[PDB]
Amino acid sequence: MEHVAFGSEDIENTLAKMDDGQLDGLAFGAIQLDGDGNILQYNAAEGDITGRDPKQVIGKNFFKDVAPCTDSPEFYGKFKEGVASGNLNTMFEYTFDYQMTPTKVKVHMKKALSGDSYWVFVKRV
Repeated sequence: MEHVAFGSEDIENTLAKMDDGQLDGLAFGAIQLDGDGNILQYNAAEGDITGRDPKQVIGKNFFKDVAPCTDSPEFYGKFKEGVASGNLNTMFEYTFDYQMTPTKVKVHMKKALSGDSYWVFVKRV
């Protein structure tokens, strides 16, 4: 298990060093997303939380294909402002309900160190 805390101010430097099986060590959900919303990385914890198979969802689009309930102004809309402005750090609660038992989570979107990448982190509430 890799010792990083959900919500750490410097999270993005830390994860920068982390490869896929290292990201599978985290204590929480972790998705890395391009500027358009396509899934580049996806850890086991998010698999555990949502039912999804990590390796299959890489390549698909989070908002269009994977998770339509986040296609809304309260979530996607947040993401799209971020990417456009070139900065995103926000935290909120939300309920994922698509093709699953509804699960309330805490959600943290934050811009990765790397060029045009963006992090989506998640844990149960």
